[PDB]
Amino acid sequence: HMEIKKGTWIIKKGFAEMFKGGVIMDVTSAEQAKIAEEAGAVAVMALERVPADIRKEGGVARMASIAKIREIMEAVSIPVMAKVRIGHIAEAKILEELGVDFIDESEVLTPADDRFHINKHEFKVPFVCGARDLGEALRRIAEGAAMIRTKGEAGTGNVVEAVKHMRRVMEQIKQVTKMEDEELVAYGKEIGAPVELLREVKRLGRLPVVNFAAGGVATPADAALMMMLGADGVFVGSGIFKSKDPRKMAKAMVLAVTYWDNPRILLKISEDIGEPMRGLD
Amino acid sequence: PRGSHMEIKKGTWIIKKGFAEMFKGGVIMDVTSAEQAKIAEEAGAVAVMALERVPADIRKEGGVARMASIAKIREIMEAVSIPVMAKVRIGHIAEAKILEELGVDFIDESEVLTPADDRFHINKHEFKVPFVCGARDLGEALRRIAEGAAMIRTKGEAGTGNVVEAVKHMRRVMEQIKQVTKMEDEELVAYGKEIGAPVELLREVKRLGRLPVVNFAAGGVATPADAALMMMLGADGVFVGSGIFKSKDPRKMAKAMVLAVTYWDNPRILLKISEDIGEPMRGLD
Amino acid sequence: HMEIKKGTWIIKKGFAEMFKGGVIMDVTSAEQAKIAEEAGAVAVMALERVPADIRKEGGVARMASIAKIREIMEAVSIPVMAKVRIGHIAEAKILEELGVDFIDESEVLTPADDRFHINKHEFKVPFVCGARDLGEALRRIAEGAAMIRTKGEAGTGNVVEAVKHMRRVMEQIKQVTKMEDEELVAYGKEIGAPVELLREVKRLGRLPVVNFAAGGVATPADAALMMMLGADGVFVGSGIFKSKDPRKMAKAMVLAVTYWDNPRILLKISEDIGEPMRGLD
Amino acid sequence: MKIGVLGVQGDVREHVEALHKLGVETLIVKLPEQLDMVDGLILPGGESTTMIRILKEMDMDEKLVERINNGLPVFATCAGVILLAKRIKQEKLGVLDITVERNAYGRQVESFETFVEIPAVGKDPFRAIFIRAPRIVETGKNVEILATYDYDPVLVKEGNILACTFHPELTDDLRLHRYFLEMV
Amino acid sequence: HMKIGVLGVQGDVREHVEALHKLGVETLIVKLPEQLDMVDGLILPGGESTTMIRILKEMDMDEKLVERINNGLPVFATCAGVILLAKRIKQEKLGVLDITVERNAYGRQVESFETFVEIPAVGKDPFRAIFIRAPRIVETGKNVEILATYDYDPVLVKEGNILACTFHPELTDDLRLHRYFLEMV
Amino acid sequence: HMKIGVLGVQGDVREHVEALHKLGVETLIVKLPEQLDMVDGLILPGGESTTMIRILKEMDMDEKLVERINNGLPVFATCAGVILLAKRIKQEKLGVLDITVERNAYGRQVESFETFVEIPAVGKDPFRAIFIRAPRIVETGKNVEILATYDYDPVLVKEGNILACTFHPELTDDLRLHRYFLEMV
Repeated sequence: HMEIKKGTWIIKKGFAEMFKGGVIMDVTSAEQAKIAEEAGAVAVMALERVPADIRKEGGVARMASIAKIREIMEAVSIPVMAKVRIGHIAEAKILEELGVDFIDESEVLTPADDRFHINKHEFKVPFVCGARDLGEALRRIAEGAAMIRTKGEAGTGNVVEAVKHMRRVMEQIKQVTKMEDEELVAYGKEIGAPVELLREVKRLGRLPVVNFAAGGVATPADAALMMMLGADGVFVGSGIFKSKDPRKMAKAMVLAVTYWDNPRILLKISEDIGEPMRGLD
Repeated sequence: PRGSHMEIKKGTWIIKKGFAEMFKGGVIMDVTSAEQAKIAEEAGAVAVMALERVPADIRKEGGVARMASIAKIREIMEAVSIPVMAKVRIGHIAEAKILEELGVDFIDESEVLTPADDRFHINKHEFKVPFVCGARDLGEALRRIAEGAAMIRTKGEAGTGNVVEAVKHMRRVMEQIKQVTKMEDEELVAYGKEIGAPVELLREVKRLGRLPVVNFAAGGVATPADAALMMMLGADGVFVGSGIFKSKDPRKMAKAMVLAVTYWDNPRILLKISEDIGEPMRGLD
Repeated sequence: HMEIKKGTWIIKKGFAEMFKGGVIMDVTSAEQAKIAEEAGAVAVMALERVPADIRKEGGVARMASIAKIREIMEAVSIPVMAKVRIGHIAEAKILEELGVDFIDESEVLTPADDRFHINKHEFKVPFVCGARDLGEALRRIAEGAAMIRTKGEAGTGNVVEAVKHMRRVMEQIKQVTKMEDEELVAYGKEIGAPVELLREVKRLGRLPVVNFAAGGVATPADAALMMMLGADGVFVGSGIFKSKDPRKMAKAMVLAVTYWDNPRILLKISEDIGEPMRGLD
Repeated sequence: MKIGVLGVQGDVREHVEALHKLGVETLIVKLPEQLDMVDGLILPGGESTTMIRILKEMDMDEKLVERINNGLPVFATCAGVILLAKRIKQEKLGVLDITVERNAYGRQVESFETFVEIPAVGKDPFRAIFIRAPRIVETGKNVEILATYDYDPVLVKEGNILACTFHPELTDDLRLHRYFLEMV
Repeated sequence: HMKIGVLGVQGDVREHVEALHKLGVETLIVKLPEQLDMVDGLILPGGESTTMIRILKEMDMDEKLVERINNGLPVFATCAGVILLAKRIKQEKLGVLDITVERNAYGRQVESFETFVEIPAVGKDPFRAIFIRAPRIVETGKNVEILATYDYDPVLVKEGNILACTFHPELTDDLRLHRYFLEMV
Repeated sequence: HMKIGVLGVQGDVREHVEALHKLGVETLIVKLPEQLDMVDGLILPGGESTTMIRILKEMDMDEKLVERINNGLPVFATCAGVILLAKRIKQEKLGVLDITVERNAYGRQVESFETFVEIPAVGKDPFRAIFIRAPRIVETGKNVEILATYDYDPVLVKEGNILACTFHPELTDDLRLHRYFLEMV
């Protein structure tokens, strides 16, 4: 036994590496948490109402009630994530103290700060943030984000924006990979990203943290596509519980992300899945 | 044994500015009845604001929002022992005179009420009772003070349950203050022109390193976390109107607000008072 | 004796620290180099024609002739700098090989690259670049610049732009000094500067390299002003040799930068200086 | 020597700044465990009802009382007095043997400033700023009266407790604060 | 040359594959049953044990993985892998490693820590152990050899041709524990 | 407490002032003659020797600086300082340090190098020596004590209350050579 260190970058960035190849599901109850866990979800996201309802309802979307989060924390053994309004330091402090495994400073909730985000370095618990391109993915990381999720349109059942952005990020990464330093510094100005992180992307040939696809995934095929486009995994909220047979759909999602390059299997898990959410377009 | 008994002075700047210093670290609650005043007082509120209908209802309803009825204000004045504040329409000298005569402890020339004057505000120096005004930045906070305001409240969107504007403005004011703190006189005079604020007050801000009066966060606070955030952003305290009585369990929510403003830097405690608070107002967005 | 290292950052950044409190003079001949050196200049800049003539003449302004530079290198013992067109890697390689002490990728010469600058990290010799604000000063540094010079209008005898920019840079630095990380990342996007360097500025309370005033200094008073505004020293090209008595003017400049806060002395060196260049306005 | 300023609510800054002028080190006391870290405690101005509520909700009251009875030097201004009082004509700490009347002079518009004579700190009168001040209608057996205004005790001393109904911290007169440190 | 497999139904498969490549061995990500017969060694990576077992069963790979292991196939398990192999858990499992494990034994993710541990078998220099929501080995069996421990708990065990640890060596640049595994092939 | 002066007519005055502040001593930037009588020690910083001497003469500080030094004033010179104090140079100078120096002895700026040098007098740990267009000490006098050398050349000498080196300790975080100077006061 010797000196131990907690909440360091290697631990935060590392924790997220464990999620690769998996599916993170939004859950509203302890019952859903269990379905999600039985299905093979790698983690659940605690919410009062899924993205699709957040849209339908309206009003100010804030942090979930502690009660609701404890409910879910006690219902499964897999990590539990909770969303907080952008820039809401207080909500995040509360959540960290509650012991949540991963905070999500998401935009599906009514933003608290209109310009700045939470300075995530101050925290011990890892954060995951959204991005529509390499520029903000990189900015979010500069603020401390240990995991990025390329967002689309929450709760619409349409992968189009997710595709758009996943392609965008991947495209830029690829380009940056072949830029000369002087081009890197210039590009940094263009897309408004820190040159230090660009140099990092250039060497790793990828983002310096795990990147998940999110927003609009409503069917196994959608999940597989996201992986075909280069995602490390997917976040599915409305697409599972807003369908006819959630447990059925859920097991299929988990298998599509794993066997995205296996048509035989993709077809097998698609033979029957129920009726995907109708979606908004 | 009489003791001392020399001349006394009332309604002076030290007394007005001073009275407000006593509110620091506290929560001022909007109240519509004597029953609410009592809940607010039991919860630990440092003062109550007398109204006919809270900001959220002011929005929903519509029409011309004026000064509350004297009856309603007396009701509340007699219900608690903590200071009682009353709002008046911007520029409405008469309403303010009436209120001062009524003995209210703090007049609030607020914008949540249908403005009476479209250009000028009340010349608050003429009064003995202190005034509190709104501001969206250092420029107007400073102008309001030049007119006599003894306390400023950085406003957001009244009755919407959204702290976003409050955050925006609190950050804005604090940012500017910080900057002014490191400006050279010639830069001060120039900045004054830019943000339209009196150079004399800028020189004052530059030395104190802060506003020359108490600054409270207001508008959109609907949960303990929100209140704590406002403090994290540099507020001296918060005004909460709709967020408490528009929730499921007001008394419950109220006690939490009071504690969040005090223990904003204590996660353990913030979590404790958050374990249960009921359902915050739905909010408008 | 042991292992030695050359052209490292500490050596480049360091070399420039030695210039603080001094004046760097543009020189066209070996005779001027000597006047400059006798006057107390800390270094000379080799040119075919000073900035004011560069304007008057016209055409494409390039690197000086090797002959002209050798002339000056052999004429004095103080460091000799040479200008190169922006983005002209070849000119810089040639100059480094020639042994010049400091390359100046300046904008007073017809730019060679319209978008990118020279990747200065590849070189052993230090580079000095221009900037009009903290954003580009920081970008230039990210490319390898060991010294920044806040530019104004070359060869016009008008300090106005120099003042404008020196104030601008200093203002921003001051601000950044009191920003919170989340504000730093945001500011970086705004002014297009690398967040890593902003965090550095925030701690040092100043630029991470020497910053000189340049462009339009034509009289001792002008030089003193630049120092009053926070410069580490000044570059004077046209203002000295375009005046009646260069040697006289030169000695005064050197003393103004040193005694900028001494009115008695500033007045003494101003009692007689000759006729400053007429200037263009 | 480290003096504490109870900081659950009130003009904590004003007092902290006074103590700093007197060169002593300070500590804002918010948690119970901090009461055992100071040689003296100042109960600042603010809202008595707020202070007592927080104090109880955080389980600091009973310990504050004990700590005081064990001789901890305390200085109370306005709200502090009401907080310590044994009788009020409202929850309280009940340790200062006096009876107080809240808002005895009227509403805020009634707030006034006058010069009061406090012999114990000098010949020069003290600038007393009474803001919605309380009145001490009855002093106990060991309660020593250090100054009065218009027939009313405005500055009393009982044991290691020093209480006044005005706000010295709003003025630049550090005299009443020295007199307190002299009690430590 | 030898071909080492990395079970890839879910988890930090890349981290391991990259470690093996640094050691110059050829690798194969194992997703289908028929691929278990194509490797000399198998690494059960970090990730979610519940996920791994579910996929493993739904794809009919579990029973064959067990057999294959009992027939002496060299296996290296990190965190999730251990829970997967364990015979007893204080949840479905492969049940081949004779040990009893306690999941999330140190608490939530905020409890995750990194400390230096001494693994004599691989050198004098301590190893950088990164425990992320790690499990605890509360009881080791008869043939279970203990190669290293931290605060009274076995953090690196060896039973037969199985090598299991509760931390993540693949997150560090220390290839030592990976060599030791190849040495078992 | 003692007050050390840093000659500030030109040069890296900040670097030195910051070093002295780390050692907790009070400092004064010396620009005018009358300030030479206000310090217990004086540091002649790096910069341009030709510039320093010119300003020094034009401000009538040279003759008084020389006297003041001969009367035993403790002086610490880095690079330019050495050339300034030197008695012989292979250019105007103060001429008090009994040594002969060769300017730009290693070549142009591209030749500038950093190497570790051993200065026994301040510890066993080598010192990080940064030579930038440094001069070479080609000949030391009778009372000139040699405290350290690099490749056959004295890089740190001591004669009386004068301490001179050809490199820049102020560019590093090693305060050792600066303490050794204060120890001379």
